[PDB]
Amino acid sequence: SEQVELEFD
Amino acid sequence: SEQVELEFD
Amino acid sequence: MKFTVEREHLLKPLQQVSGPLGGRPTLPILGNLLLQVADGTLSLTGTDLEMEMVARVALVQPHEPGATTVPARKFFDICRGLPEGAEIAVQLEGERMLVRSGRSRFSLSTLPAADFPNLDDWQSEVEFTLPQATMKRLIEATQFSMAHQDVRYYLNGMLFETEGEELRTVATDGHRLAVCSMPIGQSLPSHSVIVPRKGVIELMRMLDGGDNPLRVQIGSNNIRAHVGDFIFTSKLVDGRFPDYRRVLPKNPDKHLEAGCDLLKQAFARAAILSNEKFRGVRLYVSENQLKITANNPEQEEAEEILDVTYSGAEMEIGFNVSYVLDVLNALKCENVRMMLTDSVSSVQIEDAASQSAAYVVMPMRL
Amino acid sequence: MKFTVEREHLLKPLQQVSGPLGGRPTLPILGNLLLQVADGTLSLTGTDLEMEMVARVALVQPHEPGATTVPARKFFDICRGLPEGAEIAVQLEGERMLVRSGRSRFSLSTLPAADFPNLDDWQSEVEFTLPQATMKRLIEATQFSMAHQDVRYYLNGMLFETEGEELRTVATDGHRLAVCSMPIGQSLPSHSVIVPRKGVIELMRMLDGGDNPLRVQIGSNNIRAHVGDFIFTSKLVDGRFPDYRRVLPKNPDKHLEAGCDLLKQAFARAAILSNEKFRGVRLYVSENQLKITANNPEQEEAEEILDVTYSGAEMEIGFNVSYVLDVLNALKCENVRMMLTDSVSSVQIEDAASQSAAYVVMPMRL
Ligand SMILES: *C(=O)c1ccc(-c2c3ccc(=[N+](C)C)cc-3oc3cc(N(C)C)ccc23)c(C(=O)[O-])c1
Ligand SMILES: *C(=O)c1ccc(-c2c3ccc(=[N+](C)C)cc-3oc3cc(N(C)C)ccc23)c(C(=O)[O-])c1
Repeated sequence: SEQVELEFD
Repeated sequence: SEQVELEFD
Repeated sequence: MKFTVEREHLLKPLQQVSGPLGGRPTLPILGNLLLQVADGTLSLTGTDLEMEMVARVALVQPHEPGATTVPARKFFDICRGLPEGAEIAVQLEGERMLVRSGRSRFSLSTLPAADFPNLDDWQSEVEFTLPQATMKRLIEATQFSMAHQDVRYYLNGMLFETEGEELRTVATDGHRLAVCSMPIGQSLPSHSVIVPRKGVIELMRMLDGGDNPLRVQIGSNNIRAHVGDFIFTSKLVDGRFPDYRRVLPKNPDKHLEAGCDLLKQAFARAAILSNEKFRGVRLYVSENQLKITANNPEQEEAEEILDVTYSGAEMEIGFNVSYVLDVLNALKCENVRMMLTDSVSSVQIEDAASQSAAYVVMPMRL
Repeated sequence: MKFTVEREHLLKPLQQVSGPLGGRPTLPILGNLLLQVADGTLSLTGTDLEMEMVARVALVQPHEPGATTVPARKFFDICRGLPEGAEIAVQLEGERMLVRSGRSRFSLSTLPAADFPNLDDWQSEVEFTLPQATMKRLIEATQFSMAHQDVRYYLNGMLFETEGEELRTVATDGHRLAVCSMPIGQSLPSHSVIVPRKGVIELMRMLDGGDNPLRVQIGSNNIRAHVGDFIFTSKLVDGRFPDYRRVLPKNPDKHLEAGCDLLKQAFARAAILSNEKFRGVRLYVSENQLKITANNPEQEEAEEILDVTYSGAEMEIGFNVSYVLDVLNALKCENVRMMLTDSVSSVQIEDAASQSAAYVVMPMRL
């Protein structure tokens, strides 16, 4: 994805 | 007409 | 084409010439500004095919002749976004124009200067000069009465009329009219032209420092205004503009005078409970008293009573409150005078202390 | 019901309680304010079913008990439209509420006070007090990072968390996060609740008393804030709010520090030539130097070079420039610090002179 998503684990 | 029109003619 | 100009010498010009544009042009080229360097001068031009705004900027730093067109909004934002005092170097390189200031660099897409649409040449038939403050007053006093998208094209603009030593403006939308005249101090031939509304607004907006004089040239199909280092040219609107003298009430038998602020505020409060779409309010005039009422579909009602100076028979007359407020807001004065006849005839409103401007508002039946 | 109060004592209350009103809801009663007169007090309530704003106005002039609901916008406009220092008399008469001031009279349509929707009763589990300025800082520092209409409901709000003697707010939309913590000098039990987005804004808007104390009460499903003579209550959002600690970069091997203004202005100018919808910009970090680049579909490019303090391996990393600018705009400080790891991992940003607030922004693959 062009925008990386926050990884809350 | 509720609003009267200006009469120039 | 190359030039280097201080940010502060480019900002106003860029903002001004971008006036006729819209950010959402119907044609790519109309979204660009034509830049031309020649004989120590940088010329900037913006257009919408109906009118054009040109700015001339003296080039005191080294430069090279040439021309091109670049996106107006982007170029303006770049210059405006640079720090105060920044030196803006520009260099044309074919399909792109480079811009550099400090270590801030940009490349804008261009379109051939030959593709830029310019108005056809014309000849001036009338010419006069006046203080910007005067032209600004003439326009601001009447512009709100211009029609917007009326099938009667000649109403979607403002009449500029010269007579004797006076310049007069007239605007009307069939429901209300505004007229203002001011002495120019020079003998002029009787002439009359209609400036398209978009052009009126653009002109009004180029009038900043009341001091500097304004030079106006009127042709058979164009009008041009020279303001400082700016030159505005617009096509004219065809058609027979109505004669304001014919809507002015004749032999008004009813006269009212009242404080402008009190009147305005009373109409403003009453408007709150007027029909959101039709905005009708009723005026009841009687012995030195004015009663303003308004009601809406929810059966809510407002009533304002004011002490006024009134002479004539008692009467009820309706009005679109927005039209009345427009006049009162345009009249930034102490007292207002109203001249009436019957319940369905024109009402003339003016500053009780000045006849330079006059307003006519047709009532509503109710 | 009857009361008479000075305009200046009614203006702010009316403006504040109208806050939760959409201004065009699909429910007539929700467009009204509940007015209640009892024991020397006029109470005004506005609601949108999820939250309510209550204002209490002492009644020093004669009055009579009772209650009703009237159109919020119209009543406010009428009161604000009256002259400064005006005395506003109100008298309920069935399906209409009359309003009189001087010779300005109004009649508003009412709806039964019994029809007014009130939130259900609840019990407070935790409460503390703090300066309005502190709560205001906590919200303003993070509110821009809340999600808007995410399917993940818990993100469409702000986490309010008490721990030790600190109150912390956290907001995130999955792309960026903001966290702020402030000590309040009161031993507090560990707790966390999510305040609905609209509720966060309404709360932020009732804060204007600077050092004036704010009282907060948190229940299992509601939060309440007592601000002077205003009481704001909102339902809470269910769900597990993410743990900000988990998105903070671990063992950052790259660190950058630069002036906030210069950084902000450089990103601002570069943004001009970034994709209008994706807003991507590229950052290149090298020894004491930052290069920011941007390009759009028209092949236009912007490049900014800045002197910065940078330690770590050279690297290129992409970002949505609006997210970066939001952070820089929220920080009202001299220098900013950035901690990074790799090109596709979290980047932490903060005021180089304060750790009270921290921001995390996820890059974009460019
Ligand atoms: C979003 O636009 C996007 C993000 C990442 C990638 C991508 C990969 C995604 C998922 C993977 N696994 C589940 C194993 C591996 C990926 O490997 C990649 C390798 C490269 N190289 C070597 C240049 C680039 C991108 C990815 C994609 C994608 O479309 O590949 C898209
Ligand atoms: C607009 O809504 C509107 C304006 C006027 C009238 C109206 C008349 C219109 C045209 C007429 N002629 C061409 C002869 C005569 C009219 O007479 C009227 C008489 C009254 N009375 C006696 C209360 C009221 C209105 C008119 C109308 C309309 O619909 O009648 C509408």
